[PDB]
Amino acid sequence: STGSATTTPIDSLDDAYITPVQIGTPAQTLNLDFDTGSSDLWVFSSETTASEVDGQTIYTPSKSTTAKLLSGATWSISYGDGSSSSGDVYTDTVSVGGLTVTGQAVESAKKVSSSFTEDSTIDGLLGLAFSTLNTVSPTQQKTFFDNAKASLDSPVFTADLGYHAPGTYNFGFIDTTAYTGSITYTAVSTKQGFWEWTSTGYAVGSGTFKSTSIDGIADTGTTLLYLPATVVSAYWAQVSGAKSSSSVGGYVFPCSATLPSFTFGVGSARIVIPGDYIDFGPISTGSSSCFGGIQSSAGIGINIFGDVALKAAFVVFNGATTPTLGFASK
Repeated sequence: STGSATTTPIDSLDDAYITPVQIGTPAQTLNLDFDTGSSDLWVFSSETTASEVDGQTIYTPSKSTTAKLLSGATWSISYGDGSSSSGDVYTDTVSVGGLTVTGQAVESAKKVSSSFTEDSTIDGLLGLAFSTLNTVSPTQQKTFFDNAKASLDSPVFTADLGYHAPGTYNFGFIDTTAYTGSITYTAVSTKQGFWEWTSTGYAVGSGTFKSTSIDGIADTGTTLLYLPATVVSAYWAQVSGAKSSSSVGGYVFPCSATLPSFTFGVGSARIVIPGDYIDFGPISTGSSSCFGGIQSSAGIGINIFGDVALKAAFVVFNGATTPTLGFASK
């Protein structure tokens, strides 16, 4: 089997992407944030504290004839950005772009933190990291991809995120029309439960490539590119007027400035992030100070190849017995 779904930016800045997901019988369609950095499929629901729901579409398990309470199960998650949610668990039928999993754990939120309430466009998350990170207790549950894997034509999914435009998540096949050149595959460590890999280096604009190992995660659920402070400093030093603002919480730059591209290495291959992808607009409405899309990972404890990086590539998440990641230009 295969599936194919369009993913759409939630706003004009590509702060996140939402993909429609059918849950239950009859189908209830929710727009979920596909997150290769986590491993829980959780949704706003009829069980979510009323004051914490503000425009989201909810899953109502009592209206699904295929929903079954996962008795005794609870879940609770905290994300790198400080947000969190928790609740109980049902199993139900979940379909993405034509691909159907029966008995998928659907984690129903009883509580969500303010950032989730305040974002009316995201109805939940669909985790695509390794199932070892799943927070359901007492019995850890599998991701949608893990459940689908054996049925797929090939045990892979691909992320093809758009710049200021829709893109595509595919399951079970590689669309050879969706990228240029070849796909370069690189080793993955699953030891922390992430799609963790090692970039071979970077270049800033037309500068020479610096060969240096950068360990990080391919994370569709993180907006920006977070890299070591040395790398980030070298980038922003090429932007006139850029500075790191402690009050804002990262590098900002005058919108009148031209942003250089940023190149990262995948083996001997190179992915070029165009300068425009690194512009995240005014820090506040009407401000001439713009927020940068490449920021320091210092104090995150890991480097994160978030959407800024991934949207410059066609990315293969290969769930073969020994997982790997593939990157192509597009």
